[PDB]
Amino acid sequence: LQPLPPTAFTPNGTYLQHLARDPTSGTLYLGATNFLFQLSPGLQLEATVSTGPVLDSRDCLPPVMPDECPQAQPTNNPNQLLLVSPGALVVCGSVHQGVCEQRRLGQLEQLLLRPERPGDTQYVAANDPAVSTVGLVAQGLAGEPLLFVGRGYTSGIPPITTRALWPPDPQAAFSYEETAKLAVGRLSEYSHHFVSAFARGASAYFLFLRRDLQAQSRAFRAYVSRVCLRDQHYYSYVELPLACEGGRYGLIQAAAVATSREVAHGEVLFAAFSSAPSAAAGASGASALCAFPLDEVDRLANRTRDACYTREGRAEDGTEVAYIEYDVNSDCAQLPVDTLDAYPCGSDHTPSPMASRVPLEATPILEWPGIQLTAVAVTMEDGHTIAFLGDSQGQLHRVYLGPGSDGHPYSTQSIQQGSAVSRDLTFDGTFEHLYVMTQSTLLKVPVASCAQHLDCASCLAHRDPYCGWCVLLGRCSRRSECSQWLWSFQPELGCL
Amino acid sequence: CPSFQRVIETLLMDTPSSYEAAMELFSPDQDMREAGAQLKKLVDTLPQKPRESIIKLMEKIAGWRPYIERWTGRLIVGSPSFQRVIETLLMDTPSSYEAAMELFSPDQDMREAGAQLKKLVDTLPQKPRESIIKLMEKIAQSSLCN
Ligand SMILES: *[C@@H]1O[C@H](CO)[C@@H](O)[C@H](O)[C@H]1NC(C)=O
Repeated sequence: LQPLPPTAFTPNGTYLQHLARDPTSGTLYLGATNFLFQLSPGLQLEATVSTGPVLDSRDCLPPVMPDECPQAQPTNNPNQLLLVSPGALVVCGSVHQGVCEQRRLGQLEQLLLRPERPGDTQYVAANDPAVSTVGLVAQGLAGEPLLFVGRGYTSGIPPITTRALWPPDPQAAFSYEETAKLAVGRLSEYSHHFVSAFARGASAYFLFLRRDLQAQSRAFRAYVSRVCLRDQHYYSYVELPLACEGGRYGLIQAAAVATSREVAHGEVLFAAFSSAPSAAAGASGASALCAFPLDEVDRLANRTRDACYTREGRAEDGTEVAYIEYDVNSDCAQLPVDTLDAYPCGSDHTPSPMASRVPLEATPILEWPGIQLTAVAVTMEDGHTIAFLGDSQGQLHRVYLGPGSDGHPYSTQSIQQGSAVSRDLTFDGTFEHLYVMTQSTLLKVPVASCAQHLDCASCLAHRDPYCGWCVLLGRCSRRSECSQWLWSFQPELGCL
Repeated sequence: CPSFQRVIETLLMDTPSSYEAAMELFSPDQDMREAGAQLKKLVDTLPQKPRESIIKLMEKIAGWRPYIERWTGRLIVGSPSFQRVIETLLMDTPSSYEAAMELFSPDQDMREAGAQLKKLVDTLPQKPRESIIKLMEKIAQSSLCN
C-alpha cells in the first residue's frame, strides 16, 4: 500500500517517448511529440523546445522544400533518441529521415551541432514512430565520443551503426564510416526490433528481437550482441540467442543492471520477457524476469569467437556451435591460436559476423501470468536487491529478489491504468525516488513510504523490505534513518 | 532433479563411462569435462562404504530457485545451504565444509566419509575445482530440473 506520488509533470497536448537523466546535475530531459523538455529533479520545467511539427514526407529527403516536395504536409515529430553525452544532449526525431542534433546540457534551447545538408549516411533514427531506436554513447580509441545506434526496419540503413558525434569536420556529424556498420542483406526479413543498448567494460551490447532465418522456424527470437567498444568495424560482432525458461517467455521487453549507491552498474542483467512482435495481451500473456550475469554473456561470446576463429565453429567435443550470420560471404576458420591474442577484436581477415547456435540460458526469478512487463529497474537497500517492474497496464510492482523469495511482488501500485510503463525508468541521485514515465506523464515516485505507518503494529504488518520499526525513535523508517530496528520483512522482535 | 542425481549415483558407484554420460547430458564445457574426469579418478580411489555413505549424504541434501545474494549482488540458482556445501567443499577450509554438512544432520558415517572427499578434493588444482563449481551452477539452470 503506497500513497499518491507527490510530484508529477504532464505536458499539455503531447505524448512522451523518452527520458534521459544527467547524473552530473540530475537534470532530466524529456523527449515528447514536437517537444523537448528540461526538468529539475522536482519535475519543474527549466526549458521547452519545439521540435515540430515540420514540413515532411517519408518519400522526400531533407531539406524538405515545398516547391521541390509537393506532397509534404506538416508532420508531427515524436522523439526517437535522447541521450546525455560528455558535453551535449543527443536528439534524434522521426521526421526528416531520423536526422539528429546536439544541444547544450543545462541550456536546452541552445543548438550546438546540426548538419545543414545531411546525406544518406546521416539518417540515424527510424523515421516511423512505430519503430524503436536505441543508442549508446561511448569513447573511441582517441577519446572522441561515438554514437552506437540500434535501428529497427522501416517501410536501407544498417540495423547497427557506429557514428561520430564530434568529427573534425562538423558537417560529418552522426555519420558512420563504410565499415562501422553491421552489413545485413535482408533487413525486412530479419526485421530487427531493438529494446536496449548498454556498455560494460570494453564492449557495447544490444538486446533485440529478430527472425531466426537460419533455423527452420524463422521465429522472432531474443538476442544479446556484443561488439568491441572501439573496433570501428564489426569484426568483433557476435550474437547470442537468449533463453528464459528455455524460450517459453520468448520476447525480451526491457532490461537493467542493478544501480544504487553501492554500485552504479552491477554485473547482473535482469531482463523482462513475455510469451508471444508483441506479447499476448491480457490473461493469456505471461511475463518472466530472468537474470544473466554479464560474465556469462562474455564467456559464451568468447567461446563463440574462439570456435569460429580457430575450430571452424566447433566446440571442443567437435559439435557445431558457431557460424556466420546474415548470409555474409564468410566462414568459420581454423586460424592459429596465436590470432586470439593478436586480434581480440578481429581484423579484416577474421570471420564476421559471428553467432552462437548455443543460447544463453536462464531460469526465471519470477513467472507472472496475465502480466506483460514493459520496464525494469533494479536497486539495493541495506544489501537487498529489489526490482521495480512496470507493465502494459500502467502498474509498478516492487519485488524482493533476495534468498527466500518466491517472486511475488511485495507491492503493486497503479500509475496510469492502461498506459504502458516506459522502459526509460530511472532513479534519482540518492536512489530515494523512481522516475516513472508513461505516454501521458512523468511521476516522481518514492522507493518506499514507511513514514505513513505511525504505529509499530501497522509498520510490521505491511511488509516492505525498506521499512521497519525504529524503537528509540518510535517511527516506521528505513534502517539508515534509525539513527534497534524491527525489519517489517522479517522482524527480530515484536511490538510487545 | 533425477538426471542430476544419477550424475551423483554414477560419480560414486559406477563406471567412468556412465559418469561421463550422466555428465554429458547437461551439455558441459570442456573445462568442466577434464575437471569432472579428475574428480572421478579421486572418487574411484575411495573404498566402497565411504562412497555408499557419501551417496546417502549427497542425496539427503537433495531447494532450487534463483535469488540475488545480499551485499554481493551475486546470482545463485539453488539454496543458500546448497551453495554453502558447494563452496566449502571446493573452495574453502575443511572445517567450514564440515560445518556445512552439519546443516543436514548426518550421522558419524557421512561425516567421516565427507571428510575423506574434502581431503581428496583439496588435492585438485585451483581451476578444476572452480570448473566443477561452474558445472553445478550449469546443472541448476538446465531446464531439466524445472
Ligand atoms: C573474454 O575474452 C577477452 C579477450 O579475449 C578477455 O579479455 C575476457 O576476460 C574474456 N572474458 C571471459 C568472461 O572469458
